[PDB]
Amino acid sequence: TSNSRPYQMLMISAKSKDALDRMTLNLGNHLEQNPHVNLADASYTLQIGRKEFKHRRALVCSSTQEGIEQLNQPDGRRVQYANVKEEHPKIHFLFSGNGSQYVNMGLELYEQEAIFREAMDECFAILQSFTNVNMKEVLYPTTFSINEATEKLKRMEFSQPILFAFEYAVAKLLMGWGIKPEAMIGYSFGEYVAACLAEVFTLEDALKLVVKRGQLMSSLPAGVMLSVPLPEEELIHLINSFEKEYQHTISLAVVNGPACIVSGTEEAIVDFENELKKQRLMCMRVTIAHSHELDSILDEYASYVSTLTLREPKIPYLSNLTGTWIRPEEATNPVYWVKHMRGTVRFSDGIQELNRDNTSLFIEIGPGNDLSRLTSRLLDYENGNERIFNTVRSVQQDVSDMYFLFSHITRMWVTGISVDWEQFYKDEKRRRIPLP
Repeated sequence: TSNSRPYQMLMISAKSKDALDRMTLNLGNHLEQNPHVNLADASYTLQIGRKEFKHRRALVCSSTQEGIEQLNQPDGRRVQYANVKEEHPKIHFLFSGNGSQYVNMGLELYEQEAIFREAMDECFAILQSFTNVNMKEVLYPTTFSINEATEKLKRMEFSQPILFAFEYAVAKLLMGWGIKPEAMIGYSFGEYVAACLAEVFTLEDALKLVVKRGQLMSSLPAGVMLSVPLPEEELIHLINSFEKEYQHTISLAVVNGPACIVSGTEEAIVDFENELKKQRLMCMRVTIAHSHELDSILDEYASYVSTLTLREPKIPYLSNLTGTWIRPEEATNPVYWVKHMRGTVRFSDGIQELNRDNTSLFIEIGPGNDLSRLTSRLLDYENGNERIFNTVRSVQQDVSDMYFLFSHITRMWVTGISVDWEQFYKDEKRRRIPLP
């Protein structure tokens, strides 16, 4: 209980950069001079009940020696620094869509963080109760080999509710640390998690809904998705001509600003790729849908959604169908959910609405490097990175999950996002100690 987390964030703030840098160097020297100081107590002393000033520096370490090395170089790029100009920034959660999930994603958070673990275990209990499947064995295998869990995570009736649960739990972890969204937006499937957090549906009904969505989609052959670097109005013209010249349908699946994603069967997409080649246009497959291929399951989906309870949102969020704020009467209409399945995802429109306040800050919930890069570019071509913060590493990134999360929380905090340290320390026994 006096034990602490395996990573520690050190927070320092001051009324000028000069004072901040002197304090940073003083703290480094103090830790070098007393190398047995309790690092968790030092971290706690710098956070708990503390006034936060506008020049801020923060870093992550896992040992006193690592903290010393960083503090001795205050302007080193391992360390985060910013001068807060907006003290109460708008915080937006951005929910990742399907496609980047992997076995054991978030494992260190499941192991270490009570808030996260509790949210995940609630989801696993609800899923087991109505599906009779233990989905924890797939996400965090303790009897299956990773090989077998990976194969089972490829089935949509598993991957969709698992991603949903994971993103829900990440969001509850941040909210449980006092990081609350002023507004939200999902990329495609991510809208379902936004809606649950806005209390459009209960966690139980959301989990039933996404299991049903996954089950229905499992009956569909995989099609293909294709990125085309032209704006919406141009894709509309290309698709219209294509459908009249070939005997195939192409759906405009996603609008991402100056580029769009289209989708269809392999046959349709190969013909479309041929037409693009005739027009000497770039394209690239990006298959991971939102298309004509869903039409045969929509009636059944509509019927199911009609059985759930839908309520008006309590946190505002963007609609992927309309590209603007969801209306109360839209969220509560079962037909909205059916249309959302079939319809174009107006992602760039939603991001443009949020970016009307160009000091707003975005936290990506769930894994997805491509989505983070796209969003950054839509916020600001040179400097969008400074306003987006991630939560989960990509499958191939060999980095600790808690390290990755805390690296981004240190960035959030220096940029002006407050953390409820009382909740952060709710399961530890810490003491304030003397510091320079």
